[PDB]
Amino acid sequence: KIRDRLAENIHELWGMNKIELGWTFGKIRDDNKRQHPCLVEFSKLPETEKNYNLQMSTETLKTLLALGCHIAHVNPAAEEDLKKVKLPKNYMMSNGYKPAPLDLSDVKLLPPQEVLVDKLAENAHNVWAKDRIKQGWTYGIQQDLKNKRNPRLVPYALLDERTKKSNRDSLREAVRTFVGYGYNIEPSDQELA
Repeated sequence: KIRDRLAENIHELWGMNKIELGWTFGKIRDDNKRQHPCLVEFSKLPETEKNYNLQMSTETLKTLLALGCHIAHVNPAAEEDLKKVKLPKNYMMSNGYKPAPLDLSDVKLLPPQEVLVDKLAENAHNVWAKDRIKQGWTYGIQQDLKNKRNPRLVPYALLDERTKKSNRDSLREAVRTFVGYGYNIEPSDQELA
């Protein structure tokens, strides 16, 4: 069920951000007027976008579970206290689609949960790097399409600040979304190998 929630919420994070970038809504995709046909509600989303969001949430949940974290819905009452951010009129599109992000400004994460966010960012970086290497990409300062050179193909301790920061903030928002629905994100107790 939370897999059916975060996949919506990330799409919500996909919505208003495209409003901040200046994209408009239209039936035909066009980058000149910045019209994207996927700026609709999750029920009206196509099967490809819905499956992509579900697979992203599934991979995030599997990455969290592979660390031994115990996910349980111990306190559902916080879901009763969970609300959504009421965006102003400039976030309204031509079809009336207003994205509804969760009100997670009062949701705080533990420093162990921040360590979990950092580990999730490291795992996402490793997955992306392995996918690029499997496509024939190598390390290179100058990026060109013919030679397949990627400057970000580096150990995570030496990456760019903003490149790590954006993914860290996205996964922190995902963990806040997980906490706000009443799911406990405590890790495994067995860590003394």
